[PDB]
Amino acid sequence: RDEAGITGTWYNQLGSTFIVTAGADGALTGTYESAVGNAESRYVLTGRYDSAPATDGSGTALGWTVAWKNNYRNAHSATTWSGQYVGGAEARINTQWLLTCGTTEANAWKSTLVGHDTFTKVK
Amino acid sequence: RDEAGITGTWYNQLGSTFIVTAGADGALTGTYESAVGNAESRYVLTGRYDSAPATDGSGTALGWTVAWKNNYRNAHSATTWSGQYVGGAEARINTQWLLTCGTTEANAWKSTLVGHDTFTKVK
Amino acid sequence: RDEAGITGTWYNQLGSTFIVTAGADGALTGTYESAVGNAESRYVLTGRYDSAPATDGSGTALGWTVAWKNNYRNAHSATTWSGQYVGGAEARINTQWLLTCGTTEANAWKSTLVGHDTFTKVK
Amino acid sequence: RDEAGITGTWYNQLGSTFIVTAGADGALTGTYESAVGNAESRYVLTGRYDSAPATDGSGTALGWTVAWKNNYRNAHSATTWSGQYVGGAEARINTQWLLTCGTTEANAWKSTLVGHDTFTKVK
Repeated sequence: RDEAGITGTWYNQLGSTFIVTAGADGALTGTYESAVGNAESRYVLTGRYDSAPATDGSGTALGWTVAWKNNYRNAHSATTWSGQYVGGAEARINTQWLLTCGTTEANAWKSTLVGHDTFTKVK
Repeated sequence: RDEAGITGTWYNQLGSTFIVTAGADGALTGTYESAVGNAESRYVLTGRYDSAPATDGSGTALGWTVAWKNNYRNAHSATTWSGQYVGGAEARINTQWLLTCGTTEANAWKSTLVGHDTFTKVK
Repeated sequence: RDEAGITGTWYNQLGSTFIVTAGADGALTGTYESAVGNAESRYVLTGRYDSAPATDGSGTALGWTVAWKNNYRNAHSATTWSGQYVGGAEARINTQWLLTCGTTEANAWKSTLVGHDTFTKVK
Repeated sequence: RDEAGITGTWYNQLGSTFIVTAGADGALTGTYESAVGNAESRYVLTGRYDSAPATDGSGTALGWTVAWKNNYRNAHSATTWSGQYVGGAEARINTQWLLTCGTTEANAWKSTLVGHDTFTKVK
């Protein structure tokens, strides 16, 4: 169980900062600050994680959401990251993500970006 | 603003049930019960949504996460749905989703499923 | 084996037309005309399919690519559809797709759209 | 135009080998050998690429498909990679991919894996 491992400040390859607390129950709460896109300052995030992972060297599944609205901007969009926490000398959170924009029904086909972020405790 | 529109009980094409409350602030809280997979009964969900969408007929971006652990099972996985709420006579939540399993670093390549769920207020 | 089942003219939910020949060997060749986006007229497509599927009622895996350049336009992008052919009274090709735009390394994070198309022999 | 840049032997982070020829017209033809999964030896691949990319430092969009059937195995599946070729001292092909298995209509929800491969000319 990785409540301790997860909780803290994480940085991705784009220079984004994800600050999270992991609850005993499975909760994830925090703030996200994106280095790119139509974003400034911190945005609320929430999510979930597996509080009793397999003990066989598997990763810890988890995910979280950011809606890109805060007191400064509203980018009419939401990203969800789905992935796994891997512990040990160089801990990582390896994710894939889906960003959906609010669109008209005619432009729905082009509503959703897909990418992959890797989070580390350093840089 | 679709706090009212979102809040409630939603059903997808697989026969799953998503029960959600949308907060004034952007919060989503609730429970998910999957008709398929390594799942039984209700699982906690949390997420976010755009509480002040565009007024130009665009959808309302949102997302949420379920970690597949509850008092009955632990499937060592998490799904995130990213999508948009569309209001009006036949309201829908149109999503794409990422399901990550906890895996060894050797099997990480096969950790993540992708699909699409459409939620309605009826069936 | 669905060489016969696949070959022909298919229409998706956006009103696009996919014309394909399936070879005995696994080849797919054809043309795609998109109802949406930065596209006009026909574009070359190529792909592959499983020429000896399982006989247990499973679908037939397949995929194909379109690069969005032809004599009329160049949208500096490529879509790949991955999915399965399901035969029988109402045959379908159920796909998920990835559209990558050519971008600068700074905008790479926003290079890739994800969606889902369902192809039928009618409409 | 990157006919020359693309053509050749490429290696990904899993230790897979992708051997490709790029045609003047936009064609990609070749063979793929996977380091992982239900695969052995070479499999046919085909695809497309943008033969006249933007000259503004953008990448070259492209994609390709492998159906996982050859003389040795049939894994009743197909992968499509969608991405972009980036040229220059350390050329890369940055991809995201969708792997669809042939499934029953009941298991269709779990038919499709998503991941990301980065290809280089060395290792």
